Amino acid sequence: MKVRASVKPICKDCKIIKRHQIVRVICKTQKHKQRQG
Amino acid sequence: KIGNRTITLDPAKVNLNFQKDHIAVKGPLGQIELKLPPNLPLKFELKDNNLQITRNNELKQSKIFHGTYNALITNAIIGVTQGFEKKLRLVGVGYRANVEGETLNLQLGYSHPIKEKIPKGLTVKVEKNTEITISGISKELVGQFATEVRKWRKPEPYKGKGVLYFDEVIVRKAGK
Amino acid sequence: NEFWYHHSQYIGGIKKVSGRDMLKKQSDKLVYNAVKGMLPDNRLSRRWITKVHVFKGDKHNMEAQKPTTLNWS
Amino acid sequence: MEIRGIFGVKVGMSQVFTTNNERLPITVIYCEPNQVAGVKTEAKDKYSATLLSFDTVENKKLNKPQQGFFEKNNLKPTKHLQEIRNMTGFEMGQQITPQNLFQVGEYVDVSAISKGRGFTGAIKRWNFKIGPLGHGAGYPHRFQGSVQAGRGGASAQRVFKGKKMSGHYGHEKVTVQNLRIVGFDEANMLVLVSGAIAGPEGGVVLIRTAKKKPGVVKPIELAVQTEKAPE
Amino acid sequence: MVSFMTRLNVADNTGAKQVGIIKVLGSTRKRYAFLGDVVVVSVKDAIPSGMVKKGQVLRAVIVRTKKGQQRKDGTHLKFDDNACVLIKEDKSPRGTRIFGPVARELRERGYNKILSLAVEVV
RNA sequence: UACUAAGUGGAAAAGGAUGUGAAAGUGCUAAAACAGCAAGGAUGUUGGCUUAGAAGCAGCCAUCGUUUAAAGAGUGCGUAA
RNA sequence: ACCUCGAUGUCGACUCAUCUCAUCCUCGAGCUGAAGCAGGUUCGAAGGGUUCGGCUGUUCGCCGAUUAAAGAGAUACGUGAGUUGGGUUCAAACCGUCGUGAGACAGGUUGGUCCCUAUCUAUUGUGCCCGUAGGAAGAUUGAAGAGUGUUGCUUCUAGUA
RNA sequence: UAAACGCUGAAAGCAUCUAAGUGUGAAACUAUCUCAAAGAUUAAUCUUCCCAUUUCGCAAGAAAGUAAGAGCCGUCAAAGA
Ligand SMILES: [K+]
Ligand SMILES: [Mg+2]
Ligand SMILES: [Mg+2]
Ligand SMILES: [Mg+2]
Ligand SMILES: [Mg+2]
Ligand SMILES: [Mg+2]
Ligand SMILES: [Mg+2]
Ligand SMILES: [Mg+2]
Ligand SMILES: [Mg+2]
Ligand SMILES: [Mg+2]
Ligand SMILES: [Mg+2]
Ligand SMILES: [Mg+2]
Ligand SMILES: [Mg+2]
Ligand SMILES: [Mg+2]
Ligand SMILES: [Mg+2]
Ligand SMILES: [Mg+2]
Ligand SMILES: [Mg+2]
Ligand SMILES: [Mg+2]
Ligand SMILES: [Mg+2]
Ligand SMILES: [Mg+2]
Ligand SMILES: [Mg+2]
Ligand SMILES: [Mg+2]
Ligand SMILES: [Mg+2]
Ligand SMILES: [Mg+2]
Ligand SMILES: [Mg+2]
Ligand SMILES: [Mg+2]
Ligand SMILES: [Mg+2]
Ligand SMILES: [Mg+2]
Ligand SMILES: [Mg+2]
Ligand SMILES: [Mg+2]
Ligand SMILES: [Mg+2]
Ligand SMILES: [Mg+2]
Ligand SMILES: [Zn+2]
Repeated sequence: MKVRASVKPICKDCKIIKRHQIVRVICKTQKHKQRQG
Repeated sequence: KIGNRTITLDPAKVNLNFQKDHIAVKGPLGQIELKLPPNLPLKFELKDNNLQITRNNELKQSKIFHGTYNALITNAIIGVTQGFEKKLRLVGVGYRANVEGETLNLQLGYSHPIKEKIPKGLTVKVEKNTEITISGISKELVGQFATEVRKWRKPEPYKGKGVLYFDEVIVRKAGK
Repeated sequence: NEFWYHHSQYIGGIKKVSGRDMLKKQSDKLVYNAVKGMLPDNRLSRRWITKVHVFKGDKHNMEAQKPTTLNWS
Repeated sequence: MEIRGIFGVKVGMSQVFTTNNERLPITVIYCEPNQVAGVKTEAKDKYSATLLSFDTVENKKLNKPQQGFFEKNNLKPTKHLQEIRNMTGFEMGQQITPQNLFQVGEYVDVSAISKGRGFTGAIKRWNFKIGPLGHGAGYPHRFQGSVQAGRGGASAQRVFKGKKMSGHYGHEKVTVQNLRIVGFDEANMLVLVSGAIAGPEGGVVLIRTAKKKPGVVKPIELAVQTEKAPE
Repeated sequence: MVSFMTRLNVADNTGAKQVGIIKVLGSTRKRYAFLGDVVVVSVKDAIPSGMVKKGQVLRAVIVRTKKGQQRKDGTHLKFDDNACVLIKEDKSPRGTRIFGPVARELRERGYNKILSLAVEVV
């Protein structure tokens, strides 16, 4: 998981969700999990 | 939409007693109990072979509940009528599991013997040492059993070793 | 999300309790402290906070005083 | 939990040789038969405990209120009264000895009042370091250590509560845990406890079930001498 | 109890008459070294016909102590001089013979070669 | 009378986000909308230089045409290709 | 250049430490160009621990041998009514350099006085008086608290995955 | 409970750890371990013992008159300036 101030989809499969009042990015590729949006 | 989705059920064996906050579903299998949280913004109606859930307002949580409980009623009826099953492919070099009484024991790779207690209402069968089938009447309970069995050996990406799910593909890596 | 704080005169003696923990472990102390905070810093406020008998259950050893019953007060 | 307790008087320290070739220092405790003076129940009191009476004395050496209590409860007059928490299962007015309480080699802990030492300094009390003795020195050699936390209005400017300085040391209750009972002497009413017990010889001693190892009993057996008188 | 910067004798055939302790190997602030303890040392007095040279930093194990130590049965073993023998990584003695007696605490910590090459164990 | 769900109120920037409310336009939809599900998803050919090789998915020469509802010198993965 | 020139003792060392986290070790997890072992990065986490020496007044620094680790800072760059005075900075003397000179140099070197019996408050202990509503002697519950919390090696599991 | 991983599930027919419901999870937190603690004036609880006079008037009044216990003093040390 990558913690960045700005989170944006990397591929077309990356999907933005909002969990526990924090926006994260989930995808099939685990290299692209992002948080702290 | 799920909220405005028909729930056509045959009255052959499935009845649904609707109390204030206690929904009871009885059918071929065991009875399922659903709790209604207080001040539920959605009224059910019980016609002949058709249940329709309606709401009072256009609130966000109102729509969310309308969808969620339609899905919950669908899942309860299916489990009561035909149940739910999960399949785990336990694969490895010396991995094997079996069932003794109320405890399912596994020997994956651990010095300490691994045992796991089975909750009420769920039946786990082992036809082959590499195969596990968890059958129950509540979807979330069989899912919890599957995941807590999985937690001992999650499938690694370098080889196939682990407690895999059935028809579940993993991303392969080549560790030269 | 809201915390209640109590510091002893030592270092690190800051004890924190959440709203839920206060509502379960000691709820009488929470109501007592809340009422005390709404009083003027005074030498009579001690007696004023003394006259508040807060109980965590339906029972009370104060039935000998014949206390009148009023709602929402 | 199921806590068992007995009271006695420490009489001294000796050693015993044991099988498996160990020399075990032991403490000897003279344990009088203790009398259960009261039982306090969880339902009626809000907690459960057992209070015994020990160190018996003649009636003329006891005050009027205590002898009245003893004659009201139909008990043997004793000058010492104390209780242990969570001690249940004993009927009022029953003589209790350590043989019925503990096993041959089970683990117990022991509480006793430490040997009084009086007004001691910081080094003897808090294991502090002594200042340098040579290469030039000053009046304070056995210095306690600088108690500065902050000098100036933006800092503490005060000695912090609970500082480590000189004061009273000794005559304080202390507990040593996981001591194995070695032997029982019914005729002399004498208990052998491994290790060292705090307190002066002749002081009171409380033997309790160890909370760290409640049911653990490590075997211990003594050695029988094979010697023979001169040939 | 041999401590830091302690001169002690070597009881083997290696050319080292006086050896100085550098570190009490094993942990942080390990104050003393009792019988059977391993230390790092430096050869300070040596001989021309010796396997070691003066100034080398090496590893040794102590076999004797003047202070002595007490065993479980209660016997207190006490020598009259602190002695150590030079050992190799494998825990094998560097010398071919051991002079004088050695303790039995070596037996507990392996060191079987040292015991078999000694004159008499105590 | 509306708004906020953050104790925001009750301190902050570049930047990021299917938080929510209001408004103004535009596309399709009961001649069926969107998502999902079930099917097909092509031929010359694997075009040709080019590259050990690429030929639906290396750089190119570009960035073909028919059948047909649709199909791309392909959407990726991927195959030495 | 706002406080202090009717005086706020300034480097380093010793003793005692406390606090913060931007975490050195221990603890948990995500990704890996993570086969295993050992790593890299990020996230959570401040309970405890965080070595001894050679040279230098030294902080710093280089080097030696260990350790799980030898963390970054703040607290008048903590701490002289707690210690020392090696350094800086009095008077003495010399070297290099500047000055015609008396003298001068964050150039170098040798030597060279560190006071105070604690009033208040803070703190460590120990008492008298009074209150707790009759008095006294005993045994208790526990609101609010304080103290400790570190970790390594070997064997087996298993030369198994 | 933090980080993290979840199961069942919609808003947003798919998907989705979350919104309802239900879990897992660190030497951190609350207890379990040791010590002290009712001056905790919000001054707690239990047990035992001793008071329960004659007169005058003025009553948590007087003159005398009633006990448990404690202190002063002495010998001391399991204690201690
Ligand atoms: K000044
Ligand atoms: Mg002097
Ligand atoms: Mg002196
Ligand atoms: Mg201020
Ligand atoms: Mg201040
Ligand atoms: Mg704010
Ligand atoms: Mg947005
Ligand atoms: Mg908007
Ligand atoms: Mg100006
Ligand atoms: Mg100032
Ligand atoms: Mg002045
Ligand atoms: Mg002054
Ligand atoms: Mg001063
Ligand atoms: Mg952090
Ligand atoms: Mg803790
Ligand atoms: Mg030297
Ligand atoms: Mg500064
Ligand atoms: Mg300073
Ligand atoms: Mg500093
Ligand atoms: Mg500066
Ligand atoms: Mg000072
Ligand atoms: Mg100083
Ligand atoms: Mg001085
Ligand atoms: Mg001062
Ligand atoms: Mg000087
Ligand atoms: Mg001097
Ligand atoms: Mg001069
Ligand atoms: Mg000149
Ligand atoms: Mg207090
Ligand atoms: Mg799901
Ligand atoms: Mg838990
Ligand atoms: Mg008053
Ligand atoms: Zn992606």
